[PDB]
Amino acid sequence: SEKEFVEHARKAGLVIPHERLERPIHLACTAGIFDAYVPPEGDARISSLSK
Amino acid sequence: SKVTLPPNYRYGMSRPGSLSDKRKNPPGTRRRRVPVEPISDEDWHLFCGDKVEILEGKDAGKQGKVVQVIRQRNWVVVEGLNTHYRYVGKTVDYRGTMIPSEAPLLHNQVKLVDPTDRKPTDVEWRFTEAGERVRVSTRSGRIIPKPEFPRADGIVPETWIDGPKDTSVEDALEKTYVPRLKTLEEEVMEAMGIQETRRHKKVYWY
Amino acid sequence: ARNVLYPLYQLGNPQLRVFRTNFFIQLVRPGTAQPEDTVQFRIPMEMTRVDLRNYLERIYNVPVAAVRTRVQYGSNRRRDHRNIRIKKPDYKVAYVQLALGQTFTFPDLFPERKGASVDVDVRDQVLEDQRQKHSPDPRRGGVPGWFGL
Amino acid sequence: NSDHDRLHTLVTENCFPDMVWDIRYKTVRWSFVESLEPPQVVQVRCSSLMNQGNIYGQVTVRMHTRQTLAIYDRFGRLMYGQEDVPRDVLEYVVFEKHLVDPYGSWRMHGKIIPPWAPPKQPILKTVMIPGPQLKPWEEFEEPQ
Amino acid sequence: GLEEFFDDPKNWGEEKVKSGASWTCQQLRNKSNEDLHKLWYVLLKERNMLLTLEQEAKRQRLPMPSPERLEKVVDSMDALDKVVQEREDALRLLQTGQEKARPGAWRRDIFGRIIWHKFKQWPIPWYLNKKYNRKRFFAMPYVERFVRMRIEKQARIKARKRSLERKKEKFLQEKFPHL
Amino acid sequence: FHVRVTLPPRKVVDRWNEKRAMFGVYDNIGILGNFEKHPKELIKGPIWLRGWKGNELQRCIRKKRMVGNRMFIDDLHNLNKRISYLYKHFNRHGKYR
Amino acid sequence: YRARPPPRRSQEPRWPDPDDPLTPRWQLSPRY
Amino acid sequence: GADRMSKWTSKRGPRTFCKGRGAKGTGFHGRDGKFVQIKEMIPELVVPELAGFKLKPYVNYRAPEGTDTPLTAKQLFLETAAPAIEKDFKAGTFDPEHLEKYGFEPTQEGKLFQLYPKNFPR
RNA sequence: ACCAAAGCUAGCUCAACAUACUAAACAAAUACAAAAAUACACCAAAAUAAAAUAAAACAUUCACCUAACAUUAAAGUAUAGGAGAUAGAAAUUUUUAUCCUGACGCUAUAGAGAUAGUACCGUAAGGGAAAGAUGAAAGAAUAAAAUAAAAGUAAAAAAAAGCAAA
Ligand SMILES: [Mg+2]
Ligand SMILES: [Mg+2]
Ligand SMILES: [Mg+2]
Ligand SMILES: [Mg+2]
Ligand SMILES: [Mg+2]
Ligand SMILES: [Mg+2]
Ligand SMILES: [Mg+2]
Ligand SMILES: [Mg+2]
Ligand SMILES: [Mg+2]
Ligand SMILES: [Mg+2]
Ligand SMILES: [Mg+2]
Ligand SMILES: [Mg+2]
Ligand SMILES: [Mg+2]
Ligand SMILES: [Mg+2]
Ligand SMILES: [Mg+2]
Repeated sequence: SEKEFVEHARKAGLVIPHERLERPIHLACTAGIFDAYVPPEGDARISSLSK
Repeated sequence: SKVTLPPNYRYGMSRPGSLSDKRKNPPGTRRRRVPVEPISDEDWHLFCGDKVEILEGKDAGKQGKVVQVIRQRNWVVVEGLNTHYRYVGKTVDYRGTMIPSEAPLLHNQVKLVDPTDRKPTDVEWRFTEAGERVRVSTRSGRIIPKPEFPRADGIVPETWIDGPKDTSVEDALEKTYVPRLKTLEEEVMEAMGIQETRRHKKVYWY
Repeated sequence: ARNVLYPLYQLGNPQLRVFRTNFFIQLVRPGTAQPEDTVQFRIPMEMTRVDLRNYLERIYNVPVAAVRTRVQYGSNRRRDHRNIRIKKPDYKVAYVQLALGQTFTFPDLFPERKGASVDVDVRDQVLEDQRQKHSPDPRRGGVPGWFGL
Repeated sequence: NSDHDRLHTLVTENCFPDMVWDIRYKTVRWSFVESLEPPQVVQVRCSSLMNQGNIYGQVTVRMHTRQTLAIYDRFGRLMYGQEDVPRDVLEYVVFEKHLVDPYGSWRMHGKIIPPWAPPKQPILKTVMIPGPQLKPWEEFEEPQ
Repeated sequence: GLEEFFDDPKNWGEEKVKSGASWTCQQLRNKSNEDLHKLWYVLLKERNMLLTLEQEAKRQRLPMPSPERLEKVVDSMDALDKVVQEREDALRLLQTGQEKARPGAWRRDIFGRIIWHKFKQWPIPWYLNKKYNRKRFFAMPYVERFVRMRIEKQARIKARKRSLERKKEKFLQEKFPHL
Repeated sequence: FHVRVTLPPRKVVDRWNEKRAMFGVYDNIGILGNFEKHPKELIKGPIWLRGWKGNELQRCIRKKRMVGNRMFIDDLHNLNKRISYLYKHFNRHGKYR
Repeated sequence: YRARPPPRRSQEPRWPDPDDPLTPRWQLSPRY
Repeated sequence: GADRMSKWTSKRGPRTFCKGRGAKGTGFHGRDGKFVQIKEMIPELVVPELAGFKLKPYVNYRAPEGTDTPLTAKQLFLETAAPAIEKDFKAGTFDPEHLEKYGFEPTQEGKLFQLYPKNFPR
């Protein structure tokens, strides 16, 4: 007569086990783009001109 | 601290005392035993930090540094080589930061590479004449070093600065001992000049 | 000292001395209001009033006026997945009172750095800005915004 | 083709979530027809991480293009744009490569859109944007 | 003298408070008796402080600053203990030659188990002692049966532990036949 | 009555493994061997069962006579009870009399 | 494979330990 | 059905049941019924002056550990009695009857802290 | 489409051998009301096993039934027995080493009661459970993968008349 349900799933961000990582996360890439080239405002009208 | 694991247990690369683990395998979990090829600790030729070649998987013929070994399941981790992709940051509106992550390898799919010609080789434990135990290559006939590696603390002994409650190397290694036949009690009581006269009456033991 | 044998006392015996004491002590913040005279410790189960008074005065040089103690019963009620009971261990609490009119107060051990809290609010504002950046354009209607055209 | 394995060799970790995510339950048909102006290299940048001694070469290639894009909805009914229009695009495409890495892949890192960029072609379906949801005691306020 | 229960106020709100390694036994075998006696109190005060900080961390729902210290300190004290004990147990082996600091005997109790009975100190000799006299170290004859059962039970357990291990070897040999 | 949905790993038995290849080798040891050892000697088994046979009652009765004093209490008791049962049953019960 | 060595009956005289309690009392007799 | 498993404690019984938690008795009941404390049974902490000395609860990390040699009765015999014994046998003054000059103690009952019945707690 | 369904492991069984046979762990506390350092005593002991049952009842009798002597025969013979049921010898005979240990034993309602003598039930002696299943990795949960097959239901109430079908 006594039995209960299980499995209530949760996501808990907690900094302590995140620090205790024994093999720190290896990244192939960096998320941002350092310096963003900001192009000429007339770049549509200089495209029809080759040289 | 020593956490005692249940007799039947699976090893998920997650540190057995951690929330990732308690969440993966809760108090009452008993799963099917994964058959593991028994290896005596003296037959184990793979440590952390040594360059190795991968014989299997989608990434093969490559070479990488071993980060972590899991001995209970016979596993190696070659950083950023054996790979599958996983999101880390999460909230309801935001799935953040897809990160490449490493799937572990059996020790059959990874061979140790000797430094000189950068080929994969069969390592065999040998005793030399100096009382030393080193790994010797079967194919190339050379000895392979052992991978000196940092430690879990992230504390390098060479660069260090003593805080208030740290004792200096000088005072720690200093030998004050005069190996004489009195106990701690007699020594200290004599040194503090505490003077006691009376003696204990007879006691019966049983 | 605890867990150790003590020599039987008969009449006209030497004074009993403990050279390296076994005990250990927690200074804890009170759960209820207390007069400034009063400090409150958690001690090992086996430590007597007299013991703790001597302990404080000798090791720490604290002028003890009076000491009272009680034993707190830890709950046996919580159950295991096996339905076995778990016992939060019982412990001894010691109220001490300082002699020379000395007032104590339990110090705040976790004052927050305002620069780390401002960096936390700025990282929360930056995170909310990223989650507002990634959020879909209402007017696109669910067409993926990667493609130039 | 929706082949993700090759897509993990080509594009970077920052790009992949973006170009794959939204589109996974839909059908994409994308074709390359012309490149009007041959691809130009605008700039190059390096990020020096003193921790890892790791350097990432980042190359921005500006390119002008002729592309045909058609996105179909999961029921197979057209959603975004025609398959017959060779539409002209201008994209500023950032590339990245890890250097210290011995396997040294050249990858597609990101896509930058200019502030003056031409408004993208309109959607097919009609879309509604709701006003602020009001509790009972909260009165509405209209800005001008 | 109440502040020795707390770290220097310079440390209070800080996440990481760094610290040295715990004492090895070896470094302690070099120190004299007096210096060990002192080091015991230096270690005591610090262990107390650390425990205080521990509980106070639980109270505030916050993680404890650099928890590891508490481990280290303990080991040190523990290590220190192991050393001093050595010098006693060596010493008495010289003087008396008994391996055990407490007088004791091998006895057989009511239940027929062979027990190590530690002795106790009494003001009166053993035959004049009511309470001690009413313990029984010896077994009655019926107990002999139970003794047998014990053995057999034990034997079984060992017997089928052995058989298990044997089995585990065979399985593996057909799973990994690299021989 | 639900039947298993996945094909089991096909078990390959090689019949040329050592034990199967050498089977029944010394069985003729008496005849070809100028009789010295009877084939009984080849039989590896429980001490009371080597080169002998019988119905369950006889079997039990024999086990008790040979190893009955090396037995564990529980097992000896069980054996006695089994014997008594089998005795009563064989002797006093059945169709055929 | 090659078969085990054939089981043979040793024709040497066989004397059991008179001092070993695990030895049967029929093999200790004069008759034996 | 009461409670079998939970341990027996003074909190559980009647008024008449008082069972200590294992602290040690400091005295006896006197004449008036009032309790008398014996100053000798109350442990006296022996605490050294820590102020003028240099040692700390932790050790520098680059400071070396050492080869681990557990002290044995033998090594202790060699560091103490062996130099003196060799010195007085080489001089022919060695007396197998009285070894007491070297630090050997024939019997334990004279001295304050005895080793075998173990008179002291710590 | 729900409820569900499928794994093969945990371990077990029976023998062999074997040294020899009360495991492990003991700092303190444990025979005050076990786990409570400390005061003049007492302490200890044995007597045939019985009956259910068989004899178609039951009265003498009724193998085995917590006492080492095995094996092949003598032999179910001599004997003993309300001379009924049944019980039942001996003299005298036979027995060649050690290695080749495992399995036409079980696979989660099986095999141990056993994930455990735990939960729970009894004042107590005592009784005594049930329960596991993803993958190389879940440090791959906008998660990926092969049954969708029991009864029970839903998708879909019923329409004169009758062992419900033929
Ligand atoms: Mg009180
Ligand atoms: Mg009960
Ligand atoms: Mg009470
Ligand atoms: Mg009450
Ligand atoms: Mg008083
Ligand atoms: Mg009858
Ligand atoms: Mg009948
Ligand atoms: Mg009748
Ligand atoms: Mg009878
Ligand atoms: Mg007659
Ligand atoms: Mg009759
Ligand atoms: Mg079962
Ligand atoms: Mg069962
Ligand atoms: Mg159905
Ligand atoms: Mg009809």
